[PDB]
Parts: sequence; C-alpha cells; structure tokens
Amino acid sequence: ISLEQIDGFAAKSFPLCMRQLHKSLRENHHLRHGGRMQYGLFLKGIGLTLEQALQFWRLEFTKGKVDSEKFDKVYAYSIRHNYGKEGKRTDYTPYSCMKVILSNPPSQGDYHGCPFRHSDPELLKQKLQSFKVPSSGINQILELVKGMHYQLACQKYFELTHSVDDCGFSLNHPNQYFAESQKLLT
Amino acid sequence: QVFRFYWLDAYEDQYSQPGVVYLFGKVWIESADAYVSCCVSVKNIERTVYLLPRENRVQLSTGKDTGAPVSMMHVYQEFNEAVAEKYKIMKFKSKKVDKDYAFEIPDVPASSEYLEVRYSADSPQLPQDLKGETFSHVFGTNTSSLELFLLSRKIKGPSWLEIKSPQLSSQPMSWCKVEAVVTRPDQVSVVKDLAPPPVVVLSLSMKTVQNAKTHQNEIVAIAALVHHTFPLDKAPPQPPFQTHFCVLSKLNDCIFPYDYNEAVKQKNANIEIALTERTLLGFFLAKIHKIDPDVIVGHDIYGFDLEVLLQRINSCKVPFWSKIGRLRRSVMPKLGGRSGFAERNAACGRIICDIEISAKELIRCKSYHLSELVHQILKAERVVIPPENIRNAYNDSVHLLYMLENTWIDAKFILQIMCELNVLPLALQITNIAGNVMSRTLMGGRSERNEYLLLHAFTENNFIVPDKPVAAYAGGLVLEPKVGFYDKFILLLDFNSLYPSIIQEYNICFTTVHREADEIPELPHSDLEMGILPREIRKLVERRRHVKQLMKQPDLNPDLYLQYDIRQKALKLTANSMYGCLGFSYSRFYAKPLAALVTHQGREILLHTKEMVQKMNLEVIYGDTDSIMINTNCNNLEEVFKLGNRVKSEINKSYKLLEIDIDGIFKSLLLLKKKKYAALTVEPTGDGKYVTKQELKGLDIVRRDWCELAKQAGNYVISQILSDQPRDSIVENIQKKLTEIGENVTNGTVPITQYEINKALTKDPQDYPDKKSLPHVHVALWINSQGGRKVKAGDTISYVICQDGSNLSASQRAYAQEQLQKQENLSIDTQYYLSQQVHPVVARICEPIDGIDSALIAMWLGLDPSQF
DNA sequence: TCACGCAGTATCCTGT
RNA sequence: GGAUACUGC
Ligand SMILES: Nc1nc2c(ncn2[C@H]2C[C@H](O)[C@@H](COP(=O)(O)OP(=O)(O)OP(=O)(O)O)O2)c(=O)[nH]1
Ligand code: SF4
Ligand SMILES: [Mg+2]
Ligand SMILES: [Mg+2]
Repeated sequence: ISLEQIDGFAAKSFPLCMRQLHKSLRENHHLRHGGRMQYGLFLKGIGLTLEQALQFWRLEFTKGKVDSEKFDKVYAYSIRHNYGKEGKRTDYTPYSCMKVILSNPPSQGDYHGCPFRHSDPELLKQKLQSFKVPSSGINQILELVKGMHYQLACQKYFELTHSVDDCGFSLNHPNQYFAESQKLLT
Repeated sequence: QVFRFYWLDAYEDQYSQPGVVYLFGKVWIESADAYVSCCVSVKNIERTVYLLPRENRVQLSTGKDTGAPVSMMHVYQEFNEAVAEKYKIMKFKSKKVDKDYAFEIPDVPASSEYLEVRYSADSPQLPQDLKGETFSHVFGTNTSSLELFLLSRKIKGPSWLEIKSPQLSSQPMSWCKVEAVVTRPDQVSVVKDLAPPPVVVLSLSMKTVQNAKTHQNEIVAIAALVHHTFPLDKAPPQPPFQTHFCVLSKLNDCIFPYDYNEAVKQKNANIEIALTERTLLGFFLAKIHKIDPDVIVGHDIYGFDLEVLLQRINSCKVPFWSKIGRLRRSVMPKLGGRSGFAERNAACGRIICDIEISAKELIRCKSYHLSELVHQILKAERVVIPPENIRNAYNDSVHLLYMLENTWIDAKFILQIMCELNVLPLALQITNIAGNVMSRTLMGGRSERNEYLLLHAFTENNFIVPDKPVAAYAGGLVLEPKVGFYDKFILLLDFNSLYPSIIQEYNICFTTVHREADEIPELPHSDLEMGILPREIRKLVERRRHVKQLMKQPDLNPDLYLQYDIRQKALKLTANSMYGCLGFSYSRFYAKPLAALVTHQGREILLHTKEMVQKMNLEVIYGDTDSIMINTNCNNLEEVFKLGNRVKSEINKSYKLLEIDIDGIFKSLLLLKKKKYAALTVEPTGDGKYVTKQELKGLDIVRRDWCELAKQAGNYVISQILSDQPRDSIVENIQKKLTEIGENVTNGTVPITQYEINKALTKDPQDYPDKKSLPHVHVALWINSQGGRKVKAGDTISYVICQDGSNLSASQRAYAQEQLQKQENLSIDTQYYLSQQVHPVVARICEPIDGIDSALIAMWLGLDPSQF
C-alpha cells in the first residue's frame, strides 16, 4: 500500500474515529499519546508496513517544526513496539471497538475514542450534516446514539455512506469497517 | 558551685517527661585531671504562647464586628475567665510583648502587641486554631521543649555552658560519671571564646550470619577501635586509634576447631571469646559503658549495625540494654520508622557517625559501598569475606583469626575514612553556623540546618517564628548553544554567589517583599533596611570567601588544600539551601513567591549580560543561569586575559554587590548539547607558559550508568579530539583504538570488572511494579533472595548483561557479576556492549567532528553498518 | 518522623 | 502518555 492513497482511503473506508484522527493530524501535524496509539494501531491493521508507517509518521511530524532526529530519538520505539519489534516483542492487535469505548477517556485537546460515544449529540449532528448525510439518515443515527448502541450507529453510517440497504456484518472492529469498505469498493 | 561543661548532644522525650531536656557532654575533673562524661537535666521549660489581639471585639464570630476597642487587659481577662477554665490550665504568668511578624498567615500585621502566656508543660496543650472573642490567633502552641530552650538561651551548636547553683540527683538518671539538675532554664548560659575539649571516639565493625530458619541476622564477631583524645578543632591524631577490643562468639551449632585456645593464647590477650551470643552482647555493652564514647562511628550504622544490635539484644533479653545509650530507660524505643530515628533514640546522648551519609554529603563516588569508599579515599584494596564462608570458617583456628582480623581491618578503614574527610570538625563548624544539634547535622539533610539558622536569626531580632508543620516555578535560563568544535581560546565569565548576591543586592527577604496568598512579586523598595535573610546570607558568603583566601595561600600542603576545598563546597551548599528552602513545600519557611522572584532576577541578569557582550561585538555561545562563554577568536593568551578584564569591569559597572570573574580559559572546546561539553582548561604558570587540564561536564563519560569500557573509550576519543594533532591523524587514531576495542571484546580479554553497570535505587526493590523491565531492580531482587545482607533504597547495585538462551530483551537479562562467575550457562553479551554502550557514547562524542559518523564507528567495531 | 530548588539528557514500555 | 536513571547550574 502507498502512503499517498492513505488520504484517499480516509474519504470513504476509514471509520469516523480514524477520519477524525486523520483530520486532526493533517490540521496540526501532531497527536497526543492516545491518538498516536490508536492511529498507529489502525494503520498497522490496514497493512502499512513498519517501513511504510515509519515513513508516514516521519513525513507528517517533520512539518510540525520539530527536529528530524527527534523523531528517530522518541517516536521510533513506539512505532516499532506497535508492530511487536521491541520490548516483550508481541504482535499487538488493533484496538477493538469495546476497547476504544472503554479505553482512556479523551479530554480537551484529544481526538481519540469513538466519536459516537465521545461526541456530544449536537456535535455529532453537525459532523453528520457536514458529510452530506441525508437528514433522515442523520436523524436515525442520532436516535441510535441516544440509545447507547454506538456500534449500531456506526453500522448505520456504513449503510448510508456505502449505498447499501443492510450492512450485512456485525461491525466489531475498525479494521472490519475498512475491510468491508474495501470489499464493497474494490 | 558554677558548673562549666561542654555540651555535645541533647535529647528530649515529648511523651514521657514533659519539659525536661537532657544535655550531655564533657566536664573537667582535677582529681583524675581529665575529662569525664556529664549529663545535665534542664527542668521546667515552660510552654510559651502568644495571643494576637483583635482590632474590634467580635461576638464569638457570631455577631461579627461589635465596635468595642480591645486592649491587652481584655485579652488577659478573656484568657483568665474562659480559655483557662475550659482547657484545664491551673497556673500561668502573662505579660505583654511588642513583636514583629512577616510570614504566610494573612491578617497578621507587621508589628503588633501580643500577649505572652507562660505556663508549665504538664498542663494540656491549647489548639492551634483556638479563636476567642478578643484574640484572633495563637502562636507557639506546639513548640517543642528543646527548641524553646535553645532559642531562649541563645545556644547555637556545641559550646561551653555555665550553670549557676546546680543540684544533685535523688537517684541515678544516666550512665555518665557526673550528673546535675537545673531547676530553671535561666540558670544556663553560654560562655564564648574557649577551646573545644577532646572527645572519645569508638569505631565499630560487626560480622554476622543469617540463620535461615528465623531469617534473622546473628552476630558472631565485633571489633572496635577507641581513641580517648580525638580533637574537634585540630587535625586527626596519628595514628587514628589508641586502643582496641575484639569479641568473638561461637555460633549456636558449630564448635571451635579444638585449637582456638592456643590460637588466642599465641595471638594476643585483647580478644574475648564467648560461647553464646548473650555473653557477647553483654560484654559489648559493658565495654561501651566503661569506655563511654561521645562519638560512635561505623558503616551503615543507622541501617544495619544498630538495628541488628537492638534486635539481638531484645531477642536474647540481654540485661541493661540502655548501656547502648547514655540514659537509663526501661521500655525500648519502637523498632522501625524512617531513617534511623529509632536507632538514634536507642543511642540517646551519643553522636552516631555513618560514613555512608557523610560520604554522600561531602564527596561524589560511583558507589558508596565500603570497598569503593576505601578505594577512592584511602587508595587501598579491601578484601571481601563471602557471606557463605563465614559459617564455614568455624573449622580452623587460622580462618577464624583471619575473620576477626578482617573485622578489625574494616573498623580501621572506617576510622581512617572518618579522619580523612574531617567529618567531625566539619560537622561541628556547620552545626555552630546553623545552630542545630550535632547528631541532626551528622544524620544528613539540609532543611533542618537552614530551619534553625533562620529560627535563631528571627528570634534574636524580636520576631514570632512560624509554627512547625504538623516544577512549581520558573528557574534559571540556559542559552541555546552553538554546538560544535572551537580550536581557539574560550573565555568563561561566571558570577560569584549569584543567588545570594541577588538576595543581598535587591534586598529580597520576608520583611521586604509584599507577598499575596502564581505571579512574580515586585522588587522591594530601595529605601528600606537590610532584612534578616540577606544579612545571614552575607555572613555565609563572607565565611566562604575567607576559606577561599586560605586556599589561595602559596606553598600549601595538598591534603590540607583538599580539606579546605571540601569546606568551601559545604558552605556554598549551605547558602544555596538557604535559597532553595524558600521553595520547599514541606519547609517551615515556604515562601514560593520570594524564590520565584530570585530566579526571575537571575534570568534578567543573564539576559542583560549577554546583551552587553553582544554590544561589545563579541560572540556568546553558551550560558547556564550565571555564566557566559565567549569565543575570543584569538590565540594570544595575554590579549585574551586583557579582554577578560575589560568585559569583567564593564559588567561590574552595573552592579553594587554582584561580581563576575574569569572561571576558566579553555584552549579547545567541544560543545555538544545543553549542559554537556568538554574542554582543556588553561592554568597559567608564569612567563606566558601554561599547563592544560582536561575538564568534562555532563558527558556520558562522567556518568555512572554506562559500562566502564565505553567510558574509557570515550575518554580516549576526547583526548584525541581536544589535542593539536592534524584532524586526519586524529581520525586515524580513533579508528585504530575502536578496532582494538572490538578485538578485545571478541576475544573476551577485557577484565570482567569493566563490564559492570551501576545504578541506584530510589525506592525499595519491591515497590517497583516493573521487576522484569527494570534490570537493576531485578538484580536487587535476586540479591535479596540470596542469603546475604539485603539491599535497600539508596544502595547502588552493579549488574552485567549476559546470554542465557532465553531470547528475551536485554533489559530482562541482567545478572550479578558473582552470578556470572558462578553459573556455567551465562556468558557476557559482547554484541550488546558493542552495540548499545560503546557505539552510542562514541557517536554522541563524534557528532560535530567532520569525518566520523555513526555508520563508520559501527564498522570499526565489527558491527553490521546496515542498521546504523 | 523525613525530605534544598529547577533545567536537561538518555533509555525503555503500553495483553488479558 | 507513563516509568527508570543522574548530570548541570
Ligand atoms: N538550590 C540550589 N541551587 C543551586 C545549587 N547549585 C547551584 N545552584 C544555583 C544557585 C547558584 O547561585 C547558581 C549559580 O551556580 P554556581 O555553581 O556558579 O554557584 P555560585 O555562582 O552561587 O558560586 P561560585 O560561582 O561557585 O563562586 O546555581 C544547589 O545545590 N542547590
Ligand atoms: S463504533 Fe468503532 S469503528 Fe465506529 S466510530 Fe466508534 S470506535 Fe470507530
Ligand atoms: Mg557562579
Ligand atoms: Mg510528550
């Protein structure tokens, strides 16, 4: 997979969590620790190889007015560890939706976590409207969100965005979301 | 009748005897024409409290202001009628005193008329927050008895005291030879201008064995060296010990090798052989009582020695445990607590000197074990008796005598180390300057010394001191360096006593700056009078300056010179602490605003100086909170010095008390990163000639967490980089050396001692939650699992990284050196040492040098240059 | 019962 | 994000 096409994927396949993280990253060229962990694990899941992930993170962070050597000094170990290269050397699996929901709670200045759970209903409505979702679809997603079934809300998002009446799968992993989107498109 | 005696230590028990302070010391007896131990009990140190009147009567904080003016009579009447009856106070004496105050309690005016109440210490203690209807605050409710005595009688450190009309004791109260009782504190006064008397000193070393069943340490040998005329103001006596006594006890199971009688007969008559540990402890206690030392010195005395001594005394029910101290008591102090306060109480009235604490305070060493201390101070090699061989040594007379002699030699080493550093005279000087008790000074720490210094300073100047308690601000400025290599003279300009001089110049004090209970307060006005903190600071500074003048004397002995240097350092630290306590959360004088201001001013000063240098069209390349490095861009030393002088004067022209001086002329400089550089300091000899001395600041080569091998390599590299050889040749030499190292590792020729890495423990081994990930902790755990002396917080541990076939990360493969020498499956992980110890260091030293890059270095070491 | 301040560099880890 | 070290001023 190519780094350049990653942005393209962010248009369609990326679940809303990864879309938010990528938007923040390209807006500010820097992510707090939680965002770094989540996005790195997701990009590992999609298939970005250690060299590819290292190149992507290097290029993205270098624009943030930091020394090039600082990246290799600090973030290289984290990137390697996400791929089970150092330390205990374990092939850490990508975060599951349950973990993301029950993982570290985001705070001010953070963008990780599940937007359906960590975004206020007004903010979620605004975001859904921004993505040109039909008003009926936005209302249905909001109703699902009020029901505490955020996974069902993401399933509704997938159904509406991919022009499919039924998702046909129980979304329980962001990598599952990306895989289903790739299967439908390609 | 007048009792004149020199006091060394003071002990009080806040719970058993209220209002009694037990001073101990030496008194002169003509019958024996010598000095004997004395214990004076000052009695009836009455509690003193200060009541602050209100401006308007308040109806018990219910009706708020009522408008009735309040006078001292109203406060006295309120105390006599309501408070006294409520809190069960029978008799008291009250007066009025005009006192000043400037501390961190709001609504308390600068100078007010307080009501001072003096009442016995047997009565209950008033609450701190007690508020009535005429007084708004009470000060001094929980003041200790010893503090009251020392501050009221203006006693500062050990000195000569005169007692008028002493009284005898109805029954014995101490193990000393002379006793007296003072019925009032006003009968004790201090007499100045007299020489300190000699004080007995006993250096003790114990050798024990861990009985596995009870997991308790059992004493098998003790040795002690005693000097009866050790001075407190002169050089140590040669030899450092006059007499000695050794005691050896058979274990609970083993028996002597049927020749100990002949062995002791032919060796000497000063060795006492006992059969049960009870007899050993009893004989030791009797000897301590007879000798009566004022100072007991040892290694790890607070941690292991005295704790095990008391534990074994309790287990064996050895009668008369109080002999270990100087006061006769029935109930042993509770075993436990932080540091060694329980141990200190057990030995009440006897100063205890742990060479570990003093070594940590005075000098710097990679490890503070006894072997390393002897190696670094006395420059001698000490043999180590394995813990598992002491038990087996009870099989031959020669081995047992060798063990006892090893204990004797350890005691001699401890005494020699004590003498070398001038621990006792320096402790006396620091105690006299501060005003605390000597045992507290020798227990380590800085907060108590400054606390007592300021307490005395404020009490002497008619102030009410606070009540004892029951990155928070900006610091210095580090200029961004121009990292590189400079082959021309570098002029370093450093300020003299920066922060103390800032306090003096700008008059920063409690009574000058207007604080408000996180913003920098404004500088105090210039129309005020110097406060207390500035004056004290000045005193300390002057002391240091005088010492420096002594150091400047021509044709001075080396050792003495070193001693003077140590003294200087100590004084400097004292002043710095007098600053730092101002921002110490748990300090009695927490004044975070003031400290912030200090730092702020310092920053400003540095900025200004830099600006001035740039206005002189010079180049500034570094500065750490008080210093500036200037690139002279010249090679004529004389001219450089001229420039020094010039700029020096210029800077001084802007300040009154602040001063800047030439802290060194570097022939060459290798500036790597903030607070990491190396240079060749130029010491001028005369006639234009000069010598060069290598100086390093912050490099890994001067850090204890790297393997000695790597350090040496780096040192060589530095010696090559800072020389005057043509660069190409330099590089060549570097390559050669590195290749040599590689070979020496591949063939395993390097001494095992050079493969060790040392690290200290901030907490106990168990508290760390990463017992696996942290290597040193792992090693510590293993040691604690073995059958020897345990390792606790602050004890450095040395470990090696080896191969075992586990295929785990290096952090999990740490092992103790002994373990490597023992097990037949562990071998040194050459790769690791060549890849993460030598290569990093060297690379960081070669970063600004053209022609050397990481890759190349790796290649020269035999590593694969791919992943580098 | 204890314990000086802050600025800075280097190394290593994130499963039940 | 956290943890462990120890230099400087
Ligand atoms: N609190 C505290 N501050 C220190 C300590 N060491 C240095 N400082 C601070 C306060 C000093 O005024 C400032 C300047 O460092 P220096 O090493 O040059 O000492 P100073 O200038 O006071 O005296 P000197 O140059 O040796 O004559 O750094 C310390 O151990 N504790
Ligand atoms: S439900 Fe899962 S995939 Fe969808 S936004 Fe939330 S965390 Fe992301
Ligand atoms: Mg200085
Ligand atoms: Mg960070």
